[PDB]
Amino acid sequence: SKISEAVKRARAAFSSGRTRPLQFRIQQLEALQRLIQEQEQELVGALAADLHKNEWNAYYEEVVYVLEEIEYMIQKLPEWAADEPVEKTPQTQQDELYIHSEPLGVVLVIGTWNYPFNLTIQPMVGAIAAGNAVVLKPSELSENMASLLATIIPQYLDKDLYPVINGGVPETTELLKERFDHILYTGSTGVGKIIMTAAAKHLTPVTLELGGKSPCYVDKNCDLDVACRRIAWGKFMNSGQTCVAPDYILCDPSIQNQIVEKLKKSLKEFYGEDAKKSRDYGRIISARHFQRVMGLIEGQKVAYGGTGDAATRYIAPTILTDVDPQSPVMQEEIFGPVLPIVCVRSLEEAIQFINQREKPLALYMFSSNDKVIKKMIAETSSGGVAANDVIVHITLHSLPFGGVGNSGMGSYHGKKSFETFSHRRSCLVRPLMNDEGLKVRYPPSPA
Amino acid sequence: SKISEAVKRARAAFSSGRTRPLQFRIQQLEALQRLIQEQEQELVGALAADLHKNEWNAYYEEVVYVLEEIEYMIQKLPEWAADEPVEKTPQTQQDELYIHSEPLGVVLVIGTWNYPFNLTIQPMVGAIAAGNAVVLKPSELSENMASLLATIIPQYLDKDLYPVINGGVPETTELLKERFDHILYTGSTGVGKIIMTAAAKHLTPVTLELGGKSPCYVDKNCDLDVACRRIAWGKFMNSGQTCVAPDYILCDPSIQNQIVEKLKKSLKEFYGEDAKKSRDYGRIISARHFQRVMGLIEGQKVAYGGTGDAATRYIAPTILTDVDPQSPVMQEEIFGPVLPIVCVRSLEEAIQFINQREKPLALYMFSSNDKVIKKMIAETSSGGVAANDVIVHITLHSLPFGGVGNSGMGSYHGKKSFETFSHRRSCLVRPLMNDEGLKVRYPPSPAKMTQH
Ligand SMILES: *CCC(=O)c1ccccc1
Ligand SMILES: *CCC(=O)c1ccccc1
Ligand SMILES: [K+]
Ligand SMILES: [K+]
Ligand SMILES: [K+]
Ligand SMILES: [K+]
Repeated sequence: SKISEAVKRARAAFSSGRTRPLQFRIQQLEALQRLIQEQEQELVGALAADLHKNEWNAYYEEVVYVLEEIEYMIQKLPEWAADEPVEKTPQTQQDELYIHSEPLGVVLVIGTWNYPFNLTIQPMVGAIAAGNAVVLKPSELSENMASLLATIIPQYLDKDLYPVINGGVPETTELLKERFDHILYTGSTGVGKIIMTAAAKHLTPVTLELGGKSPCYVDKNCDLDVACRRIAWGKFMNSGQTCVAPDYILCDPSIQNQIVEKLKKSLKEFYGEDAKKSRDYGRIISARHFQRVMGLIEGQKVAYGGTGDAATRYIAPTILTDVDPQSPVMQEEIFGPVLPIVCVRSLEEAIQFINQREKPLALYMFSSNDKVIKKMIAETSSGGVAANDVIVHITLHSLPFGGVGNSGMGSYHGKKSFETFSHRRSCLVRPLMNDEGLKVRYPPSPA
Repeated sequence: SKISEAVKRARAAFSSGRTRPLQFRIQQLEALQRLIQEQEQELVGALAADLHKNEWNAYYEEVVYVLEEIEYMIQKLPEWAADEPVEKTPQTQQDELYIHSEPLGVVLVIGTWNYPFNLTIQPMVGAIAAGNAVVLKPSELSENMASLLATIIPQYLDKDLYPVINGGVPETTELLKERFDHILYTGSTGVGKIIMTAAAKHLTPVTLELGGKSPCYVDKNCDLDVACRRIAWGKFMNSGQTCVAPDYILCDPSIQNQIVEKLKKSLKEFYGEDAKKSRDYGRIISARHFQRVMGLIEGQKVAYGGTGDAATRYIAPTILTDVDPQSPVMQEEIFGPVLPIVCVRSLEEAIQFINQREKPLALYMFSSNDKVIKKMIAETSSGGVAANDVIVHITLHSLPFGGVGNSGMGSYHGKKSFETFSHRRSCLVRPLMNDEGLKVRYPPSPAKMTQH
């Protein structure tokens, strides 16, 4: 099949030794830098057509992070790839002890549709840096970006080492029968199970970046003008379609109306009276997701928004009040511009609420009390945490990005990408010289 | 069921918060140190009955490494558990950025039979240190150690947090239906697939310490006296039943006879003329495995040994020469005191030989040439590597132990155990004050574009 042949060529190219010299890997990363620069308009056009992004947010909410990653990895690659001496003991003073990093082989990156450039190429950057061949499967739901990458990736990168696999669910299923040395998947919790099950057939390690409802706790006595502007920004970017969007708010009932008012104020600053006319507001990816998100508004109290246009997949920025935690909008990851407010009567109740649910990819808290922040972190578990902001923690080179429990396993970004896509091999090198300190180990044992 | 209740109690005890303070973790670890001290004779007795171990090798080839791990983790725990500040950026200079470590919850450790104390308890030590409840499933093949641990673990450790699950494969299958937050499994490549598949149903991360044939390349130009003594020691300890035993030798045909000779020389110093009479030589674990290992001698050219005793499951230390790489003894992990010598014409043929097979848990090479060592490491892949010795690389606090490919995924020992059994959670904590610098990110975006 075309899939088998593509994987076979990538494997043969890897086994030839082509990717081992750092110079080769840097040449490929520099080719990706050129692709991003030369194809800027085409990348913007694809993201506009798929998700209703514009020239500015295509770059500053997505493409720029890929560039930052490439530049950082080129800079640090020689240091990261070096053999790493480790601590000795008195019995190992004459020995060499070190960690050797080496590629895994052929890595599969399965992209997702909501940041279809970042969530295909930023993982690929790390896997190239670690000296692997990298097969890419873009998501079919972001059709324009999938077609674009199929054209431009082989225009810039080694055609055998870094193939793009076209198609949808059937093609992904076929692809998952091939033997890889690592799979990174971004997407849903339920499909993550399917990936890990396919991986098990070949004992392939996985990085799974999955889902959940990222809670956003807002403390009673904090600056709500600042908090709500930050929350609105991260909730409503990409029309709510972000893995670490603050999915819902937990707050004391006494501040619910203040939160509604300040969210509305910020939404109007950001997108105007009619968000459908804002160049900065996105659209839902597909008809199925549009219907799904609209359905989550049914039965709810709408404090703002609550309308949509099916033809162009616009959903007005929507705020829901006094939400029942058992209702549909509180029983699945929203992935859309619908923000429910659930009342809780204390920090302790908020912590209980979070802990009774599955572990989220992100947990957020807004408070000017550092003790509240530390308590909530200490007593909960989530992939990552931001206090007094949203989103930003997954963009930093020094903070590995990943989930826990149903939000996933493993992590990447920066140095962690290099480690994730390498095997770190423990090495002991001894002199081949008779040693008297060793003789105690050999039989016969002493009485 | 008994299984469902044990897991339910462990989960509830974890949820009570009792494992979170370091004081409690250290107490439990100190309870294991007491167990090892107070139960010294009972442990030797179990290993003697299971594997024909004695008081010396029970300790220095197994139990001591658990003790060293406990002592090391107790001393380092506060540092390891501390929030870990990370590098800032100009944009985050006024924020706090750090990695927060926290337990995963309930960890399952599935033991194996060949080092049935170390390969049950050493993983447990790490999982305890990271603040988890830990359910243990010992291997039934080491029956005496399995029954001893079910008795003594609850005598020393918290009863609800650290239960022992009895039984064989049916019970392990039932146990694997329960929901854990991590599973560590030591055993076979085949069964690792089954474990990872069961784990997927709850998105449970796995550490799989699996198998393969660890090759041992011997350079023409090296000191064969020193080399072969080291090889013999690693190969024949525990009657060959070690995950990182040097499984087979690759050598130039011009040195095969010298290798046979020096191996024989060391075997006689170790165990005498008749290894059946040595208190230091083990026995095969089970009838099933005795029959399997003996089958691997069939149709082979025997240079030394080659006989066994079904009644005592003794297999004489056996060396095979000019072995066909396609023959049974070269097509499965031996896990027995049968050492095939496979001929190669060069280092380059050895590298290709190794690369055409599945990635082994350990790779060994004997050579006084630095360039030979560097090149073999550069051009192959294995869990870990030792040059000029065997076994010892998995006994050091600073060298994580684990496989790659069919030999496994993940690793543990020392700090790596703490990391493996924790979730490492990235945290950004910003001040909640107006920051002019953030306003760039808010819509509306600028209506004109500028250079990037
Ligand atoms: C899941 C990660 C994600 O959606 C993302 C990527 C890049 C920038 C922001 C968010
Ligand atoms: C697989 C690990 C193993 O058999 C071992 C443990 C401790 C010492 C030697 C070998
Ligand atoms: K309501
Ligand atoms: K001795
Ligand atoms: K630390
Ligand atoms: K602005």
